[PDB]
Amino acid sequence: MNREQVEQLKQEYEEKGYCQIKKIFDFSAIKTIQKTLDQAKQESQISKEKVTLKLGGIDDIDTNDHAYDLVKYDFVSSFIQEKLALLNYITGKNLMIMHNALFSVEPNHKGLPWHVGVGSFSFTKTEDFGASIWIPLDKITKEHRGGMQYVSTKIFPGQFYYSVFDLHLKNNIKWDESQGDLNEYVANANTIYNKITEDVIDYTIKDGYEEDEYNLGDAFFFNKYVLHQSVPLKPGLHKLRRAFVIRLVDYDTRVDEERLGLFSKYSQLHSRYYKTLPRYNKDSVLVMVSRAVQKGLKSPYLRDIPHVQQTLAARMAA
Amino acid sequence: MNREQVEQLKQEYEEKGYCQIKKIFDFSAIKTIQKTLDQAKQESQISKEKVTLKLGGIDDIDTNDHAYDLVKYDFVSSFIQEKLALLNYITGKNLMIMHNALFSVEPNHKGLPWHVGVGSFSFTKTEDFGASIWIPLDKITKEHRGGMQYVSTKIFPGQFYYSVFDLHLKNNIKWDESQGDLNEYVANANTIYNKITEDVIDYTIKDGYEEDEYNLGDAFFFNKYVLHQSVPLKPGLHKLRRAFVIRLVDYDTRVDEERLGLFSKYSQLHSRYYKTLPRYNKDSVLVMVSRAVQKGLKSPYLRDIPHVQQTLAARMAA
Ligand SMILES: O=C(O)CCC(=O)C(=O)O
Ligand SMILES: O=C(O)CCC(=O)C(=O)O
Ligand SMILES: [Cl-]
Ligand SMILES: [Cl-]
Ligand SMILES: [Fe+3]
Ligand SMILES: [Fe+3]
Repeated sequence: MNREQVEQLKQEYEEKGYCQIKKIFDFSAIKTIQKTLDQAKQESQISKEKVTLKLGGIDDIDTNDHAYDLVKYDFVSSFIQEKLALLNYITGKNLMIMHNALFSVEPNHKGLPWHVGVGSFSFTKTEDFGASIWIPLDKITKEHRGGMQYVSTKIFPGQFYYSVFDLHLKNNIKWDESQGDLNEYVANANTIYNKITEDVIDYTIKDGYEEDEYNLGDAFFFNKYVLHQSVPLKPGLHKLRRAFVIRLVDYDTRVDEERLGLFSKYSQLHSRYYKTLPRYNKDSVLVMVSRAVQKGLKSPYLRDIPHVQQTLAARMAA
Repeated sequence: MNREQVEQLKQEYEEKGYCQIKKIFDFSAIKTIQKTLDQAKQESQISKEKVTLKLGGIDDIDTNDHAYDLVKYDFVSSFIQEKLALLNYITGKNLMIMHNALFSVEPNHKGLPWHVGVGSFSFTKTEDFGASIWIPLDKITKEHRGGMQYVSTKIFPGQFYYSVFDLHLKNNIKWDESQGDLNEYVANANTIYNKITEDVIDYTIKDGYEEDEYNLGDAFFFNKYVLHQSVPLKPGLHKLRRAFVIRLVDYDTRVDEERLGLFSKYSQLHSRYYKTLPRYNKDSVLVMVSRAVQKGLKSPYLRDIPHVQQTLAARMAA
């Protein structure tokens, strides 16, 4: 790239925990992502419960598509691997491609509320590294928005939010028939997590968030402590706005068996009460890790999971 | 000591972040502490503002004595140094004696509310080590209580509370004449810190806290992530109940210039508005560190502060 720009990127990420990277993908790569995800999406039937659970059972998710791991690591490296070098440099970390998600919003919807990636990076240790590349597949303009807002970690160091979220999950799991409807129990529980409403976030952050326009080819890179949300899409430009998101960890990132257990139990409890049948795309990263854990782990590191170890070269820089 | 007991102590601290240590001081040491603190206390005139600020300006402190560093490090090592070995072993850390406090409560007062030592260990980095020895100078019984309650870090990992508190301090410091009375501004600000009320703590913790009886000679040892509070003293046993508290850090504990600055600014702002004159006992640890910082620091470590480095032997195990 420019070199001068690359240094500004590194600089900005070091200050904020994020950076918008303009023109990182070529239009041809975008079109390939669009078509491929469009095909993958037509094939499977997906529900709102796994994104709801991921953000703690709060049920304020207003998104159209919430699909995890529709495509595999190989399709992803095929356009991401050549970029890992720039990201490794920006973060001073060695990145491995892991899991992905597709989100979309229709006009006049809130999409996802303010969050940090405690749901996305649930099966990994809080203090270990995690970051995301958010690739919008429909243009984000000043006039129609529909993109994201995001807050410098200088303003909102999101690492503390993980404990708060774990305390809340722990409460979820203490639910009882006596309690009444599970979802209402979770949403009204007097947990610290529930106290942190949008007004509170607003008062905390003020105007310190940033919202940027994106042309196809641009992406947003951010670590898992960055507080962020979807912005509503105004009608008249896109019927729907999609974004494809790649989750990356560090070579040394470790599994967190304890949170993984909390999520499973909560998921289990929710499916049992609501009589639902959670579907996971074959080769979903979460499923793969749960099995390795259920068998018992030899190593703490994600890299030493058998499927990962075998496919490691494709997951990392050349 | 017993050896079998010492292993239970180590075990318990590893689980909970705390342990009650029975009969660690002899009655003679206690009487010496009583007399010495009684003398030191008669001499100086102390206000409620520095404990109020330390817990974020909330003004729910209901204690009689809130005095910091009434005595010096040498008087403290004279009864503490011989115990550092047991504490170093329990925590697997090398402890340095640093600063101290005297708290007392009259019958039917709430003393201090639930807190973690973000006020006590304000000038040190969050992730660096801090712990306290709480030495009650008046007997704590099942019938009159007046002691403390405390929560396992397994139940409430208090490290997250430090960020929450720092976000709140940052808000304190954005106060304006336009805002109105500073204390009311701080107490009503819609900060995450203010959302975490007693009801919320109660809902989070449940009955998971522990309250123990203490005879003179017993003490409570706890790290700075442990959530704890004063319990009311029922009348008819003591006119007043005192406790002397020693704060310890690790040999490798570092100064946090940023929080130190926040506290100073907030303190400054509060004194300016209320026309108050903060007094600090000569050789207060906070004052000593502020000067070293204001001069500019050569090293990040507390040990490398000049006064500390000179007096290091007395601060550490033999
Ligand atoms: O695409 C969106 O609106 C939200 C995406 C998101 O939260 C993420 O990629 O982590
Ligand atoms: O003595 C009391 O009631 C409270 C003491 C306290 O909070 C401490 O020693 O950290
Ligand atoms: Cl996320
Ligand atoms: Cl404390
Ligand atoms: Fe997200
Ligand atoms: Fe305390």
